[PDB]
Amino acid sequence: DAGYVSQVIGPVVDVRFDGELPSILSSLEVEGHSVRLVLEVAQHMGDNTVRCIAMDSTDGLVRGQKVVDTGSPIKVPVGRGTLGRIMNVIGEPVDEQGPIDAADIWSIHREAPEFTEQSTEQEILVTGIKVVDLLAPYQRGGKIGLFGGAGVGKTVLIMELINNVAKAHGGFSVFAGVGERTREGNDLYREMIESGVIKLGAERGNSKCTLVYGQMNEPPGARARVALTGLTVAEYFRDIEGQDVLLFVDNIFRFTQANSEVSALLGRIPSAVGYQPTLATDLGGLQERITTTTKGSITSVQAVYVPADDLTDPAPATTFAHLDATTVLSRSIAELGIYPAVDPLDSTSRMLNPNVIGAEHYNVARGVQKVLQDYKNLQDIIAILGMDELSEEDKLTVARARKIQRFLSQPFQVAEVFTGTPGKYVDLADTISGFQGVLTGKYDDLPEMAFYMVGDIKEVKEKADKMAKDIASRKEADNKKVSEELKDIPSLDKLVSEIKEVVIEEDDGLEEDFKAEALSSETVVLNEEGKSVPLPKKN
Amino acid sequence: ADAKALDELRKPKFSSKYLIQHVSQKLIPAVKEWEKSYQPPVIHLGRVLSVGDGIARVYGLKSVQAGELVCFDSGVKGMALNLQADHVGVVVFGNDSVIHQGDLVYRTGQIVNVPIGPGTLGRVTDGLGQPIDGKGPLTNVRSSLVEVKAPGIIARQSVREPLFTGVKAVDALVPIGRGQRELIIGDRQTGKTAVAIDAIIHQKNCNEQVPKAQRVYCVYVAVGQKRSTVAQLVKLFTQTGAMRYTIMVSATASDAAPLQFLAPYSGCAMAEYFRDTGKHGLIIYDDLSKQSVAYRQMSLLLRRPPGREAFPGDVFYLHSRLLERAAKLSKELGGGSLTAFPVIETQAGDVSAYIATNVISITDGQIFLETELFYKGIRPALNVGLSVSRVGSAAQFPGMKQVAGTLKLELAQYREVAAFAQFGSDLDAATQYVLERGARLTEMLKQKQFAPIPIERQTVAVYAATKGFLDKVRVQDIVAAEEAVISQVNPAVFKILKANGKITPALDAHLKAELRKVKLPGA
Ligand SMILES: Nc1ncnc2c1ncn2[C@@H]1O[C@H](COP(=O)(O)OP(=O)(O)OP(=O)(O)O)[C@@H](O)[C@H]1O
Ligand SMILES: Nc1ncnc2c1ncn2[C@@H]1O[C@H](COP(=O)(O)OP(=O)(O)O)[C@@H](O)[C@H]1O
Ligand SMILES: [Mg+2]
Ligand SMILES: [Mg+2]
Repeated sequence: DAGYVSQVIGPVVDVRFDGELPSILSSLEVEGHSVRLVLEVAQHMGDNTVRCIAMDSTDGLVRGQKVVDTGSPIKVPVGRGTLGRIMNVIGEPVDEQGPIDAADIWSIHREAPEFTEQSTEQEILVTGIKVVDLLAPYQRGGKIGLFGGAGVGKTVLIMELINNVAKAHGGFSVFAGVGERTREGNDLYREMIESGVIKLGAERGNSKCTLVYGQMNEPPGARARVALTGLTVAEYFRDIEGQDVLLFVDNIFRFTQANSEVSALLGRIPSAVGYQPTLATDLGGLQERITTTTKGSITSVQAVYVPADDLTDPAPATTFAHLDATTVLSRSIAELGIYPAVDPLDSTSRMLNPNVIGAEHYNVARGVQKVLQDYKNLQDIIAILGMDELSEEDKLTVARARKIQRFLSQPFQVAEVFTGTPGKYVDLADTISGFQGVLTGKYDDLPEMAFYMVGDIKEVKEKADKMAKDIASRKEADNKKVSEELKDIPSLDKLVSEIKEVVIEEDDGLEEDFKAEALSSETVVLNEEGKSVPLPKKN
Repeated sequence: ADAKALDELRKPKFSSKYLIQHVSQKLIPAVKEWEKSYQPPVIHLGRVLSVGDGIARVYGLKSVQAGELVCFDSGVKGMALNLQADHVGVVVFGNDSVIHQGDLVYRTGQIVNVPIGPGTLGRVTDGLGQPIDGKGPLTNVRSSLVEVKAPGIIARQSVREPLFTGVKAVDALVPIGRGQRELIIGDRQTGKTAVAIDAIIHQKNCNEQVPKAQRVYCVYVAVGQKRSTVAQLVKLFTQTGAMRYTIMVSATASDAAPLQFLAPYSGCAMAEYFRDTGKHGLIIYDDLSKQSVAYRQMSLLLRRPPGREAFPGDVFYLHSRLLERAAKLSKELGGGSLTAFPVIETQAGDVSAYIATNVISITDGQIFLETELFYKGIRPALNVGLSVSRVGSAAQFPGMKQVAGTLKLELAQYREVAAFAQFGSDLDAATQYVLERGARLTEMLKQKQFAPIPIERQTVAVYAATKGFLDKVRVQDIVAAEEAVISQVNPAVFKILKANGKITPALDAHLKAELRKVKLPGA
């Protein structure tokens, strides 16, 4: 009826069944474990043995421990009952608010939608970010990849995409945290209580986002399947509810990385750089499920971590074919202080087409990429010469491209807690006309760094007002300033006297609650009967 | 050869009995003739099949758990890592020269655990909790597992308390938080441990100043280091008094590979006592690049298939499940914290190494230490263009946040013109003025070793450089100029700046008044 544990090597368990082996991708429960241990069948080993990957840690597993078959893959709750909840890889609530009251629990394993049920319409999803909406515009119902290394701003960019798009969307969103920090999974949860996307208690059903989290502390079996758990919630809102879904997947790279951590233990010889041999079909099996069908729509935004800023690594290079839009974040843009650190050339979208976005949006986008590529080819000779002999045709294409690099930067609403300046939402028609003036030459009247960290073209034009007031300051240095004491400044001895007395109890708080148990100097083992005995005095 | 007719062979089909009737009365006198060489059969105990290179393959041990402490009959401990169908692969916690083929292995019943509590506070232990300082066994202590899972989303809160390190290159540019995991990465002998020792020394100066609950209890984990370097470091912590709040776990280079692999988890479980009881911890995993080499040795000798640079496939999970245990807990869990400083050594500055890029993606911030900035006099050799922090604001001093914002900004203008300093044109007084002030800001961040600075004395020294009061000082004697700024400025301006937290405009007047009353010796 049931099986037993045959072999535990790391996170990979071999389970032997005396007849009626479970199917591949089916879920198995381990009986008698400390926590709920769920094994997903990866392959059939051949001598009535299946090979599995565990969804929790395999510490405590005994050879011969009873393993029951659920007769089905990992089924998770889906529906309106999961909105405003944090889910596990196996559908457990990890937000400590009751059980998940969702009906019609769904398998996390299905095949991709067919070729006939594919939509071909291309409508622009306006973001509010003037490097996104100009140079590589996103598509509602399309697949967005935020590439970039560690620390270049993928999570801040995907947080600005949440409060701009997923708040004013109307439909439901799903965040799938795949192999990330639990700190920023808590920061996402807490600032969606405050913004109202997640509501708690009796108004739980008015929430608009389902959280599915598979963070870095989880074993590689849970990290490799949590991207299917959050996709199953997004596929229920697309198919059964018929809604438009926003699927945010933070670091889909961790899906491919977690399958690599079990690949040699599943008995596969390695491919190129160190990934599994099934790198393009495991990733392609996931990405083709995230599509816009004729029933509903899924607009997916995926952060893709590139290892060591290398876009030629095969795990981000496989993801490029699955994406309609592509936002490559660069470290060279970030080191100049320009945020969001989007490479204006390396970013590409399917919507950058004059038959889709119009020939006026398209030509100012290609005009910005023309002057920015010309600046990249001129910076070779500027460091050798100095940019003083270029006869003011190549000095104009430097001065305009340097204004454009600053004007591609933007203050973010989610980044004002570590920068200070409030974020700006720029409309689509307000950044096409703003980049037309810098391109045709309307705004050479303005200084170059006035374009830095602003919103509309009417904010750089008023930052040049403030920048030329404040350099017309610092002219008076004599008196009538704050440094004279007789105005409202107390003496430095009197200012010390308003310090409130703080106490020190000098005991460091260690003798108040600790259960100081006794630890045996002898070693204590188990005999053949299982009884606890001291170690026998014989070597 | 199919199993249908092979399990049909379980049914008897002998059709004759001229051996079954003969040898049944002949077997027991034949077994009893050679029973001197028969070892007794083993079911729930173990017996060593093969031992070598710190790995014992153990027959028997029917009911052992995975990751369980086992004990050989010679007294040395082990750990059942891969439980296979016919044997158990045991990593040996010590020297495997005392283990023979045929030794009895004893299951201890417990998953691997270390002593945690206030009794470890002040001791030097090995990678399993046994004290090596020669001060007797651990009293006032209790046992806890080394493989506790990290606190989840609902258990944490946002990182808001500072935990200053005393290094003003750190505390102004790359501000640490109270539950933040910050990597200290660099080449060999670039000052990696120095930045981490100055953090531990600075907590002893702050623990005698704060009311009993903002006190930070340090844990230093010395993986793979030599034993005389560790003894050189307890001598520094005892003569400073930092050893009152410091635990030291030291699985040195002579220890076994599963002891250096387990010492970051052994030290984190000792530091998790303070996080889980409302106190604040600070753990330094010095040479976390040496734990991955020790873990690679076990897995290659357990015959697990190698990967990138022959590392195991799950070597990301080796460090991700370790560092995610460093968190800031919620108010319902005590409000305690644990901040981690892992140390990774790179080879010739190659940040693109395999273990290096894993811990960069796990930890919040990075402290990059370059060997070419180290020899230009910049000590600590902090690469400002490469060292980032995830928290930014709301995790540093509010007084420092006013004066270090115009330092991170103005040092970016210094680096953007250093690639334009070979010509010497220095047009329109712009690329030359920031080259004079940006050179005066890198000399501000230079400081000594084993002498950390309080944050009120750091936010005054960088107050005096981003603002005026140092504009006509040569770039050769700014390091001595702050001794005028720290000592000759009236020291009650530090007490009111420590108690306020920010630079009030009533104090911005006195900080501009008393910085003109000092005579700097630069001439
Ligand atoms: N701020 C500093 N001022 C002066 N010397 C310093 C400073 N920081 C570190 N050093 C010196 O630099 C050398 C290397 O420092 P440290 O031991 O921290 O380096 P490391 O990267 O840990 O080296 P190793 O790879 O040998 O462990 C030592 O001689 C140390 O005293
Ligand atoms: N939009 C932004 N505006 C300002 N600073 C940013 C922005 N994005 C990132 N940063 C800075 O760079 C760091 C990298 O951001 P993060 O999203 O954590 O990057 P990644 O996920 O690629 O590691 C942040 O901690 C912050 O200091
Ligand atoms: Mg991230
Ligand atoms: Mg060192």
